[PDB]
Amino acid sequence: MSEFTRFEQVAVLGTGVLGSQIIMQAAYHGKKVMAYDAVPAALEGIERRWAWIRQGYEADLGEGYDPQRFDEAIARITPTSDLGEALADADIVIEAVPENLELKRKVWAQVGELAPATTLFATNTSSLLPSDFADASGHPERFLALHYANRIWAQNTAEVMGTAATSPEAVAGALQFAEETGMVPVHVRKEIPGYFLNSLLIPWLQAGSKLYMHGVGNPADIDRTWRVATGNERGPFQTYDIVGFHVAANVSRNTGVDWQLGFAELLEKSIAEGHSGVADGQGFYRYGPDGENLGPVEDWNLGDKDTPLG
Amino acid sequence: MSEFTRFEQVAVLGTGVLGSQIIMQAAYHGKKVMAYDAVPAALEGIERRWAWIRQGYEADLGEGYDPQRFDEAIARITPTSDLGEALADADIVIEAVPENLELKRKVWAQVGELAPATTLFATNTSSLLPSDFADASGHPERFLALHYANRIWAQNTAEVMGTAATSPEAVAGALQFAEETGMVPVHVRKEIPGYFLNSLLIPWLQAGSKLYMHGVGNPADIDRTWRVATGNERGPFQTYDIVGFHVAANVSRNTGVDWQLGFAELLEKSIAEGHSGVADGQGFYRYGPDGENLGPVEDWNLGDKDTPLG
Repeated sequence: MSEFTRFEQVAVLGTGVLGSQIIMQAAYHGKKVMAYDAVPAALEGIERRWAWIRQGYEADLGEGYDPQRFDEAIARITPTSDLGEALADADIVIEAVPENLELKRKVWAQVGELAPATTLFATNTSSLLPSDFADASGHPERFLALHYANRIWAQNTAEVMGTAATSPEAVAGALQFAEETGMVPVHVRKEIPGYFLNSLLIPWLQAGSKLYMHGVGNPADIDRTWRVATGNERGPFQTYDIVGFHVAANVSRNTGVDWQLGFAELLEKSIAEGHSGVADGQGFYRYGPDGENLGPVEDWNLGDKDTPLG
Repeated sequence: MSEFTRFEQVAVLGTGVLGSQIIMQAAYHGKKVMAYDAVPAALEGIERRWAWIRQGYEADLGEGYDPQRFDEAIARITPTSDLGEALADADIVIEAVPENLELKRKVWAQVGELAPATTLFATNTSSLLPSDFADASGHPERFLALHYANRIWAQNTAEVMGTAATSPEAVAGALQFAEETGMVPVHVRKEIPGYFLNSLLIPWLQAGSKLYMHGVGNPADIDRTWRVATGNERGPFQTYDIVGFHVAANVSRNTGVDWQLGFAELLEKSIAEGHSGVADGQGFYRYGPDGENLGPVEDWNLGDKDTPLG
């Protein structure tokens, strides 16, 4: 029989903010990586992203971060705009291209035609159902979702979710890959939109931002209540800061709900001021170079206004 | 003018699970407490609650637990079945009686007639809107809600939520009272059913148990994913263990949703075996005498079954 147990060569499709984190995560664990992107400009300035991840790593991993390891990881990364080359020796493909269905189908048709028959196919999608484009690959039995969070070095969940077609060997292989790349692997046993992480996070974040937008409390009040009453360390607005404002704005905008559109507008105004989250050192909270919380940003607070808008 | 700035005498209405916890919170912080109950058995067996509260204090407060202080706190509590005696010198009344609207209104009518004109009125309701029975006290301007969590010595949040009639001075007094009884006080600036805590908790726990009941993952997988990805220490099922299966099964039955009924029926089976959560040392997880988590309990795990019922 056939069973994906060897993961020495990795192909990652797309070199964006998540793509590059995924690439570095595999490279930093001693795996050769073809960093594929169709846009040459993105390839050319990829050193920018190794430096940013590098500063993320050091500030969060403490002693798990070895600058010699990071350089060897960089040296194991081969950027390329040739799909055939990216796939030629690939044991696993991790597609992380934009969340547009027609773009997924087109890239996956090419991957199924170019990649070896023994290659595990994985998508990182957060906004589409994997079974909605698994057929475009030509091999849905080897096709699953492998889902990450943000700043994956620190928040190293890997959620493996097959479709109805995905073989158990494929599920096991993807969970093995996650284990070999420093991740905490979990098996999402049915195909659902939000996996585990986003199924919990979306209702929680929504409720948090609803209380703020309706003038019921300040971000720090909501987070503190959550921390103290549940014994947790990070509440909704500390979590927004880690998710980052760009992704949070889009989600909030895609709801269609007025009050969530207001929330998105406030996040975008703060993106404009250079304050999009922990990656800028400021969002709802102020952060140092360590990533430590230096306290809440008071300009969010309601004061005596009814709501953040009025 | 009027401003509730002295809290020496406390009346707590109801000596149940939460009521007794509120009674001990105040007395442990140097306040005389009249512990009122119309049920003679609750009063005669009230030392049971002190001993159950004592164990929790010790297991969670660590160095903040002083057995001599606990004794002086017990000696400051006066169990009584005379409402008039309970209220006679009361600076604040905290009503902790069952969540029945008619019973609320009747109790608060008696309180409004018997209490001093300077007494602050607070309810701890979790399932009713305070303005639905505020008028029954006759004095809605000094009537607000003061909302606790479970095991309040460790989960020491206090949410102060006025109605539209609540005066600011009453809000300030409720917040000062919480400050003087060892809580983290927050102001819920608009009357809403879920305060901060329950507003965030209910959709979170709902999504948690919905994943498990539909066979998408095991309790430990869902909690682990939440912990690692969000940087937190307690997932939804660690939280169910703390909230306790009795409350959890009730809120699940209250929705009327079939799968939540099934979840409640599983919680109730586990109650029958002596595993209702942390108070028993076991629920979704096993615990020690100190409250340490010793691992998930395997019986909830899906194994090869499609859902926890099949």
